[PDB]
Order: sequence, then structure tokens, then C-alpha cells
Amino acid sequence: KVFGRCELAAAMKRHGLDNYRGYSLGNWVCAAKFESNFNTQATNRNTDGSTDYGILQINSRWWCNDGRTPGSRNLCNIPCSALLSSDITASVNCAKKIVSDGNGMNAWVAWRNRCKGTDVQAWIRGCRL
Ligand SMILES: [Cl-]
Ligand SMILES: [Cl-]
Ligand SMILES: [Cl-]
Ligand SMILES: [Cl-]
Ligand code: NA
Ligand SMILES: [Rh+3]
Ligand SMILES: [Rh+3]
Ligand SMILES: [Rh+3]
Ligand SMILES: [Rh+3]
Repeated sequence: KVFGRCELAAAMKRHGLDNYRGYSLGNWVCAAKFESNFNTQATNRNTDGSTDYGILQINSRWWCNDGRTPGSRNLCNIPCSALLSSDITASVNCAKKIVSDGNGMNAWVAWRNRCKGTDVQAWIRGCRL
């Protein structure tokens, strides 16, 4: 499913991400835009053979099982395919664990390079929230 910007903002809010670990909703929306362009089916292979899945590009090296990432963990206790669903529950719940890891949203390199320090509130401008 490809979300609209305000649709995703709404879904993220409903699932408790607005100011989760201190990150305002616009941070999460900005991260989603640059990680997946709001496409739940997004996948990208990493150089090390791990794969990133879903709206927030969660990595199989630590967070989900895809059966093809040697030596990896599955810390969200889910198949990586769960991260591709039109229902963002699995992605959000896993994101909450990631962001709680110690390094906040720096875990998402595109967040650090493209969202961090910017006017992230623009990402939720005009949404009925
Ligand atoms: Cl957009
Ligand atoms: Cl914001
Ligand atoms: Cl594996
Ligand atoms: Cl933080
Ligand atoms: Na894994
Ligand atoms: Rh929904
Ligand atoms: Rh808010
Ligand atoms: Rh890499
Ligand atoms: Rh399995």
C-alpha cells in the first residue's frame, strides 16, 4: 500500500508514534518519506546481504527474520514479510523498539541525513490530526 502523507501521519499517530521517545510526528513522517516514499512494500538489499523492509526500512540484520541474513537476530520477533503489510502495526511496534535502542532516530541513516534538524513539522502541515 502507498500511503498519502496525511493518511500515514494519522496512522502513525493512532499507533502512538507522535512524540514517542521525544520524536514529534513530523520526524516519523519525514523518515518514512525518504526510507520508502510511503510504500509499505518497499525492500532494499544492503551491501552486507541484509535487507531493509517496509515503510521504515527495518533491517533483517537485527530486527526481523527473513531466513537469508546469516548471523542475524530477530529482535522484534517477526518475519520480515510482516513489515510489508498494508497494516502498519508490525512496522510501528518494531520501530518503537529500534528508537529505544540508545541512538534514537539516528538508527535511520536517511533520518539523520535528511530530516534531523530540519523543519519536520512541514511533513504534517494540513493533516487532520
Ligand atoms: Cl509527500
Ligand atoms: Cl512535527
Ligand atoms: Cl536469517
Ligand atoms: Cl533521542
Ligand atoms: Na534476522
Ligand atoms: Rh490503519
Ligand atoms: Rh502532535
Ligand atoms: Rh549498510
Ligand atoms: Rh518464520
